[PDB]
Amino acid sequence: LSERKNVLQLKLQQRRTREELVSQGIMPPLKSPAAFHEQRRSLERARTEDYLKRKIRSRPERAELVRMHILEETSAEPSLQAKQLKLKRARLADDLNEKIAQRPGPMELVEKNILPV
Amino acid sequence: TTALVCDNGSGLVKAGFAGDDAPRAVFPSIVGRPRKDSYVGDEAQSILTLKYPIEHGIITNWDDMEKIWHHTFYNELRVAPEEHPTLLTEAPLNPKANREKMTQIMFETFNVPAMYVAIQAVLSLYASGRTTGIVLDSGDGVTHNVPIYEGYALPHAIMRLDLAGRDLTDYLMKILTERGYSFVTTAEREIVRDIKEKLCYVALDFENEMATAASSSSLEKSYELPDGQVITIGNERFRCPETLFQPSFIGMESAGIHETTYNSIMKCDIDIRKDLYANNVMSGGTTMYPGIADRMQKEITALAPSTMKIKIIAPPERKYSVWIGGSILASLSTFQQMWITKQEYDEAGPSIVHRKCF
Amino acid sequence: TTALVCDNGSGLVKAGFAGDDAPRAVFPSIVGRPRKDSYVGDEAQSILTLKYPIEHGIITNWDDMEKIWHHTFYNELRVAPEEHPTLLTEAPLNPKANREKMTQIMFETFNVPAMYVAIQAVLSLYASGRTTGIVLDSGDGVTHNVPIYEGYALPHAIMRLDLAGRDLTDYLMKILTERGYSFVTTAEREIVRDIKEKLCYVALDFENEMATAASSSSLEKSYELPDGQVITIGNERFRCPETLFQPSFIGMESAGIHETTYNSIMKCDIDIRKDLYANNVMSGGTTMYPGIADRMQKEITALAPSTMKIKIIAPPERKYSVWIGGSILASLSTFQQMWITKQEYDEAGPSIVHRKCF
Amino acid sequence: DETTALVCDNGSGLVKAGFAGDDAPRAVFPSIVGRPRSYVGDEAQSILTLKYPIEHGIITNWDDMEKIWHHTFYNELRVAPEEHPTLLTEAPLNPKANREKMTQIMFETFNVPAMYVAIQAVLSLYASGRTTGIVLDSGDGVTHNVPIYEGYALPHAIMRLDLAGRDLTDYLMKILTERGYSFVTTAEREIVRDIKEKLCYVALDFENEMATAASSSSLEKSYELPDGQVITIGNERFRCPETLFQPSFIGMESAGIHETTYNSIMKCDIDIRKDLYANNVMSGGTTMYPGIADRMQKEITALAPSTMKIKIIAPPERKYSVWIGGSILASLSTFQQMWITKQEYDEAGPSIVHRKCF
Amino acid sequence: TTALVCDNGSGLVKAGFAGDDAPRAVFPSIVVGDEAQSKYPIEHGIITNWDDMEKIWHHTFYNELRVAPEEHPTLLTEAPLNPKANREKMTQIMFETFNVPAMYVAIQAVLSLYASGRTTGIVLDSGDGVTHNVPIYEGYALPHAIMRLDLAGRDLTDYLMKILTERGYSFVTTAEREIVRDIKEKLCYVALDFENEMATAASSSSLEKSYELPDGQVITIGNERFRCPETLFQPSFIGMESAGIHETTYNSIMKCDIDIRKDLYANNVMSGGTTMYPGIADRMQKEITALAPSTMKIKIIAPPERKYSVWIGGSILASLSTFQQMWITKQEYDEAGPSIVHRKCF
Amino acid sequence: ALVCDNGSGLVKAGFAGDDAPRAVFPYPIEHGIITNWDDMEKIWHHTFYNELRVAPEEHPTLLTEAPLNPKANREKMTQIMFETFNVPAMYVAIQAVLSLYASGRTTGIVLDSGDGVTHNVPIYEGYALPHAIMRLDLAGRDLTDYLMKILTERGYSFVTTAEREIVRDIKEKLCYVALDFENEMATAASSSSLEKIGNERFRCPETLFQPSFIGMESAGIHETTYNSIMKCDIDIRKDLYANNVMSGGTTMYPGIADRMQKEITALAPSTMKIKIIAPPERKYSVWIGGSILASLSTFQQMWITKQEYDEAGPSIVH
Ligand SMILES: Nc1ncnc2c1ncn2[C@@H]1O[C@H](COP(=O)(O)OP(=O)(O)OP(=O)(O)O)[C@@H](O)[C@H]1O
Ligand SMILES: Nc1ncnc2c1ncn2[C@@H]1O[C@H](COP(=O)(O)OP(=O)(O)OP(=O)(O)O)[C@@H](O)[C@H]1O
Ligand SMILES: Nc1ncnc2c1ncn2[C@@H]1O[C@H](COP(=O)(O)OP(=O)(O)OP(=O)(O)O)[C@@H](O)[C@H]1O
Ligand SMILES: Nc1ncnc2c1ncn2[C@@H]1O[C@H](COP(=O)(O)OP(=O)(O)OP(=O)(O)O)[C@@H](O)[C@H]1O
Ligand SMILES: Nc1ncnc2c1ncn2[C@@H]1O[C@H](COP(=O)(O)OP(=O)(O)OP(=O)(O)O)[C@@H](O)[C@H]1O
Ligand SMILES: [Ca+2]
Ligand SMILES: [Ca+2]
Ligand SMILES: [Ca+2]
Ligand SMILES: [Ca+2]
Ligand SMILES: [Ca+2]
Repeated sequence: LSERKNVLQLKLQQRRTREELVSQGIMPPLKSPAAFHEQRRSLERARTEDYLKRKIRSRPERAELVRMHILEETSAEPSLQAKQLKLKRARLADDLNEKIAQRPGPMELVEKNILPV
Repeated sequence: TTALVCDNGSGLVKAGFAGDDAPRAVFPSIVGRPRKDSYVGDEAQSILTLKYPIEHGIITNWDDMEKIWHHTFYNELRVAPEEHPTLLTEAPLNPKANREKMTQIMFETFNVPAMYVAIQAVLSLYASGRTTGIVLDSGDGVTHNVPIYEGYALPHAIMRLDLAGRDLTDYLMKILTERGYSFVTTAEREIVRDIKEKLCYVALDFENEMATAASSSSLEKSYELPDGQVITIGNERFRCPETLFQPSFIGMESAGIHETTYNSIMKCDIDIRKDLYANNVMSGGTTMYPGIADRMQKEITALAPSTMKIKIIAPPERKYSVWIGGSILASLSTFQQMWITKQEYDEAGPSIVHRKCF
Repeated sequence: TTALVCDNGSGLVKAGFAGDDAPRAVFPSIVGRPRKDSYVGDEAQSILTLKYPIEHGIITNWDDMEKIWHHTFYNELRVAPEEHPTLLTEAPLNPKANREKMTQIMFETFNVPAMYVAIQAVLSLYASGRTTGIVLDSGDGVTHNVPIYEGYALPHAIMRLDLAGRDLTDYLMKILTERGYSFVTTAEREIVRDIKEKLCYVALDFENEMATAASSSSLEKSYELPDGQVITIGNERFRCPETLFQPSFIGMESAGIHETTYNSIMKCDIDIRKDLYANNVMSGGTTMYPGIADRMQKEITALAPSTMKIKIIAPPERKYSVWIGGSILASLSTFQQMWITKQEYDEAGPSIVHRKCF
Repeated sequence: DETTALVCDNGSGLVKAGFAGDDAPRAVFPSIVGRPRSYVGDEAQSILTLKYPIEHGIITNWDDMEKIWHHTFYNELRVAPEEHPTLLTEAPLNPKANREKMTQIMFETFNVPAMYVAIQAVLSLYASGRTTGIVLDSGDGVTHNVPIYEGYALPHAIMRLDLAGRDLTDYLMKILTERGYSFVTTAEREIVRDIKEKLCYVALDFENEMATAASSSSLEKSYELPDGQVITIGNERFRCPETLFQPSFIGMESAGIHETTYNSIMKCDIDIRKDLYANNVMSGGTTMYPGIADRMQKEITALAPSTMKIKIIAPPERKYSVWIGGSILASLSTFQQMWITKQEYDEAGPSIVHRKCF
Repeated sequence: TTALVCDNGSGLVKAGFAGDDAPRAVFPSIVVGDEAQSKYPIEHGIITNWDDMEKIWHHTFYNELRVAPEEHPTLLTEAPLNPKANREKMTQIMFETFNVPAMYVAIQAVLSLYASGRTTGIVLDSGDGVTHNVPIYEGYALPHAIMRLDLAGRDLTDYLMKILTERGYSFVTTAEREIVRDIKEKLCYVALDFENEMATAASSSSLEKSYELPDGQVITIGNERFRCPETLFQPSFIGMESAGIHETTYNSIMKCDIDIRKDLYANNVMSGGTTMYPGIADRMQKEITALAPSTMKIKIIAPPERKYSVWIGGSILASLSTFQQMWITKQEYDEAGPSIVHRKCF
Repeated sequence: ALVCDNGSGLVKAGFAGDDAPRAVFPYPIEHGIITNWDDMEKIWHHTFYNELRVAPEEHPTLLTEAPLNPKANREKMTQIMFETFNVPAMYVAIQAVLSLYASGRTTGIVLDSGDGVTHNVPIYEGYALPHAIMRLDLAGRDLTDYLMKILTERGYSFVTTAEREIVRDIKEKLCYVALDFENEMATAASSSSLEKIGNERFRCPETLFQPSFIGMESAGIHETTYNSIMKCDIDIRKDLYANNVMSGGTTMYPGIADRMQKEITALAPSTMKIKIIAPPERKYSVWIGGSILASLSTFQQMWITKQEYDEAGPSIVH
């Protein structure tokens, strides 16, 4: 029995704290009622199922997200998109580069019958 | 600083703490004064004139209710209300004015930091792990069929029946008059009530049980009185609760509980009736009779579409379903946002209690 | 400066000193008076009418429990309560109310200088030398599966069964009736219990054992009754305890002890089940039947995943696993800081138990 | 990000700020300065009395505007202004004195190494991949048609309409009154702003939509308030923004947006009209309504030469077209030469803005 | 005839029945499963080995769940950014090889999101083989904003083996890898302040912890407890040029439309085994808070059962009456072929 | 919409918007240029009807070509698409530019190495700079051939159709690029987690950096990259150094990035910002860049339509 005592004492300081344990889903939440972790869980579950059953019929169309600028417009496929957008911005900035470079002076306009002396 | 859960019934207060598997405290809901100020619960029961500040589920006496609550906090649970969020319960179809008073009292009179009020039958459903079903809640003072879909009670389909526990006790005293046993006084009624709770059950077929009682007897049972005297009881065992299926038994014109359940479901939107049939939950002391489950099962089967899914849920703890529901709910991290705080009350006043919900 | 250990059961009190190998005192957990105050334990055996202050593992009679505790201190152990830190044990899922009342009586009536309460099953697990494992405690009134992870009992997965030892004695009395052996009286029940503990065992394959009883018999055994007469007992030897695996033997509708064990383990986190399977520890007088280990190992391996390591630990002294466990704990250096002190109680009340003992 | 250019879009309602090259502004907050009833943006929203230092797209409170920029640098973007060339936006027809003042403060107060000032509308155009078109810019405080040729806004052709988003919110509040809903408080004005934003839309054919509404229902929508109440909204959904097309709805004498669009095109050189009609770009939050582009299509359709090419460009990012346009411009190799440097500023002074920003 | 649910991870298959509280079965994804315990068909979340994968599923139906596939509609999970290719093939196999009556493919992250009771937010899913930031809006993953990190649970174990090497504890073998993984799971945690926690180890020690090996002897571990998971915030620890998971979350949000950012910051949900460290929640916030616009509401949400968030999400979804019409039916598949999965699963 | 990348050794085909070419299969093309118009039309017909299984009149079709492709090839390929196959629209794009696009960039310098030709292509804002483009005929098939030659030492002989396939396979399965070839040689001869075949693993692709291994006095791929850079305007060079992307099957060797990083480091001024881009899918970077571009809305206006072709002729391609 002197020995049963030592293993124990080394194993009781090997222990994580319950906070940590419910923190790891091993413990149920202390403070919830201990009989009725089942129904408590059931209930939280339903609660969620219900939210889902609703937020689902309310599900928008891909279209609509893109209308809001949530998703990129509009093809191609999940993975391509990421880069494709980089390319969209790239191709355009460049398309703009010379456009501004070769920008008529004010004189060009005035003589082209636009704007006053 | 743990939250308090207080279920005010017509007959019994049930009180305790969030977290807890059952109400720490349970006492009669009565205020007495000499026939020194006022005696509350059992103090009054032991010269005194008695009032029930809750009738058929509803607070009808505010000053006495106030006195009930003070006893609950300070004498039964022994807590300072300022330090405790408090969840109260209410009856189905409680007028909005009550819950506002009830709130104002808690905040200005008890200076609770936060509080909540929930519907009795709803909590009972919750304690069955469901958000949808139809509750038969029957306490001491009232019975309700309360359909609930998604945590919303369906008020247009709620059935109330003034027949409940006390009425059953009183009727048992009258049918005990048949064997010529005399019960009237304070003391005497308590005995009858104990007999009810210990010996009564629900006959699966009442008329068969009657044609049989008029015959054999595994039926008859004995009971010892305090002074040592022993008594014997027969068909009174199942005739007493039969009143719930035949209210004509106490001269009530109303339909029986199976019928009111059906009618309640039928007052619901047709789409959800399947789900109601499949989730008939019972709660409250008056649902505690052995065999009630199976008798209801039978009665409901007799009334519904013949191929309908019918399930009766009668948790063994249904004696305290309401309260337990409270305890679970007040315990949830998700619920903590839903307390009405003192600050909220101050800026918004009592009307704020109606808001939020699940 | 010397701890004491008291393990309070439905049937028996186990009590002694910390660092003891075994409880100095084991006596029946009962209080009696004529059918000169009150008679506790074996005093009541010497005519009288009885109460068991603990039913199914939980304290239900505080008055009489107090007389139990007094007897333990003054008659059995013969100490001055005031001078000994005292470790108490409790049933799993003991109502928060109970731990508190127990704490309170300890400090206020018996003036213990310090105390603590742990959960029976965890003690047994410790006497097994583990902090993680699922225990099966079967005593006289109640049987539990209690998973425990790193010291902590897992409340959601706890299983309770109202079948236990007392039931089994009673059953043996009834089945000895078949061979026409007459057993009913107080004296007779004791005889039967003796036979139970001395002669009964768990058949590794029941149907086969039955069909073997029916044939040969290395199986039949003789037993000399205290009056000099000799009887012979056969399949009753294993039929009696078989009831634990088939509660239907006494018409109880619950599943058997292996089923409950399986279900209890399946109620726990999937990542720790492996660890529960392999550390299944037995305790209590009622797990004392020979070969129950073996039976259990088979049943469980049948039910679990085939790759699953199953191991039953059943230490020989599991009769007192709980007590011994307590003796070990009480004796820990690391534990001395964890007693609840008189000072701490005065300042925080009975509720301190909840923060210190878990 | 050591020397990355910054882009700051100063709208009447919202400041849009970030770093050149990003798709989206780093930060968007309200354009306000507060003192007790100084704090900036969302800081001020959370007790205070506020100013909006930008009215109808034009800076009107210079001291407070500086505090807006300081917050942008140090609280929102968190940078050293001396390390960063900074692009600003301004409204069409910003008077020359404002341009100079704005320049001076950037260089003298914040010691920016470089800066540039661009037109809200032109940047929007740029972001769409155009240097020639007519923009309709409608934010919170003001609405403009801006015809633009090769990046040059045409001052003689510009239309300003003081009706904008703010005004639409206000009017919605007003008409909600008809269902008898009061929305009055600053906080309520927010809610309505939200309602506007979520559920309003522009009818294709207003008269038809009215006559339709009375019949069908796709129309009526319900909306849940902060306080748990549900309101219901109908033709207000589309009568709100109809205002843009019929400013008489709020008593304004101006012709609608379609008409000012048409009229602005007509104040541009005849030969460039085809190009304008075919490049009608919408920008600014208020251009967000579902249906708006189609309605403009059909209204300009009915206004133009029956033979003209009609195109409405309404990008999903149009809320921030202005800022994105800024991001892309500052990021161009060609633009690098176009920055005003501190050296240039020291040698010429504030008026350098006129010859450098055009 | 209950619907079936299967989360295919790089490391583990999680499988069970719709309506169960968690998976009936979990086993390693290797060739099958626990047979190989007494090739990995999934790498970095992607099925790359179709034949072994088919064996994986086969094991699942027949050895693990013990069900006839034709009798049970089946939901699978997929990684974010899964190639259209994968979706189709995975569909074909189910209907053509396993003859399922109906099936669906849902993204792992989204199932986790639903499980938390949201349909919008930004998930951090990190299992054994890959880590992602997945912003999702009403169930729609936002593909341009999805962030991928190859460092995951497996790597962390391996790095723990390497740094325990410094203490001169030798872990090298198959079975030693397993010990170290348990040590990781049991003793590791995330430092709120790494530099400080280092400075602390070197001084005090409530820090050091002890662990008893199978052979009886005890080892003692200190800074390795927090240095292991620190890799997630400092991938240069294992020589990766990547920014840490805090950083990727920031970058991910910033790639989404500015109008939903506040909702994302406020709904940052964690899922998968590698998010299981004590302290991780709190650290993330610290770090996210330091990066973001300072008025921003940041909430990190980490449900305790997040190890299985994904599976659970699946269990639930399939359990919904709303969902029964959303299954791809055998009939429908016959009528449209495997490309039906892109019109039905999104 | 359809994307067809005609390489010398592998035809890559599929649908714009997909991850990867839906079909990859096996010469009508020599060193990236269509040389056999008979077999070219057979391979195209095969692509539509046997491989992708589409009716060509219903699909806009984007094609690829080598850098510096004779403008007449583009015209004949335009002619064949509109007249033989009756496509409603089409486009022709530069292999290397597409690869850079697939990395999301429009400025950089690309090293494209497939089965039959290798190029260095500097690209500034979408435009390949023809004056700085480098061509080397050493590529994938040729590395297979040299592995057949060095496997001669171990005394294994491979010559036939079937046998060259085994060697191509071995090349793709076990070859890698040494960071320090001489240290790698000195080490193989010593230790060996090397042997699986030994030093041939890295000697085979070493040929890219030392063309003398198959008898060329040509500059290695690092040098030609540098030479290409030095043929560009000085003010655009830092951009090219910072964006060196590799594409084509023959750049698929583990460690190739790491080696090139070392070699280019040795060529530039020592303060220069250097980045080598090596995506895991660079085998199809060209096709993927095409899938991308054809999927862009901005590009839909940029197709050559059947109508535009009918009115303007094959030369409309320029
Ligand atoms: N086992 C039992 N069998 C039958 N009746 C019982 C049993 N236990 C308690 N009761 C009765 O139930 C009644 C109390 O139930 P409960 O506490 O639900 O009522 P309450 O909440 O006070 O009243 P109400 O909800 O109607 O306001 C009492 O009349 C009591 O006699
Ligand atoms: N060798 C034995 N074989 C079978 N049963 C035994 C044996 N020894 C004791 N028992 C029985 O064990 C029971 C008492 O065990 P124990 O002391 O663990 O119960 P308890 O702790 O009093 O009850 P509980 O824990 O149920 O509250 C008695 O019924 C006794 O007859
Ligand atoms: N979805 C929407 N539907 C309608 N209106 C919107 C929507 N979103 C934003 N708005 C309106 O956009 C306005 C803000 O847009 P914006 O940022 O362009 O204004 P601003 O630049 O601050 O103002 P201004 O350009 O007028 O000086 C607000 O009135 C807002 O209500
Ligand atoms: N408590 C814990 N602490 C730290 N890591 C853990 C813990 N529990 C499990 N893990 C790790 O989580 C990983 C497995 O998680 P999971 O089942 O989410 O991965 P998966 O879905 O199979 O992989 P992936 O999603 O990367 O394809 C392993 O690396 C395991 O060690
Ligand atoms: N993993 C690998 N390692 C080395 N070489 C490979 C690998 N995979 C493929 N290759 C080689 O790449 C070549 C095919 O690649 P690719 O399809 O890019 O060429 P191509 O486009 O047909 O030719 P080109 O662009 O030269 O006209 C074959 O020689 C093949 O052996
Ligand atoms: Ca009640
Ligand atoms: Ca016991
Ligand atoms: Ca603006
Ligand atoms: Ca996973
Ligand atoms: Ca090629």
